[PDB]
Amino acid sequence: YTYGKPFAVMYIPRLGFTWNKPVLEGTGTEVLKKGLGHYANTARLGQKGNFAVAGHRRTYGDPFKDFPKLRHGDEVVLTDGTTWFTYVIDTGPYKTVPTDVEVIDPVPRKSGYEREGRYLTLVTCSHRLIVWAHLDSTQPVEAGKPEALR
Repeated sequence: YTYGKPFAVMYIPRLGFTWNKPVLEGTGTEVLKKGLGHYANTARLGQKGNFAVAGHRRTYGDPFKDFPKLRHGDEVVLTDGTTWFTYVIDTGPYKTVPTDVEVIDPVPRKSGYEREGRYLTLVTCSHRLIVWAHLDSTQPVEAGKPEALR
């Protein structure tokens, strides 16, 4: 993925039917003004590992303003232009310290996962809030939107 450029769009039905945010490569301060940022050392969308994404709560469009509303079972849906990826939240929102970098590792100790999978993590940018999800389904964009976004 090209640094600082959008590569996907995220949808989270819990945060509103019209909530829709670009996901850009990187988590530098300039990237996060434009949208959500993918931690560039973490897995690509859909891949084994942990696809981790940061976003602001109170500045720059406030994409994660209502993060505390997220629940177990809520869907996080992304498109890369070819495939729709539906992730389902298993754990969180969890409050933690900014020093806790472990939360974006491939199998995070605090996620509850005890094995390799295809995970996603959302992070808010002086505590952080975290949710962890796993990949539930995929379908082609050529076939239409997934259930969750109708």
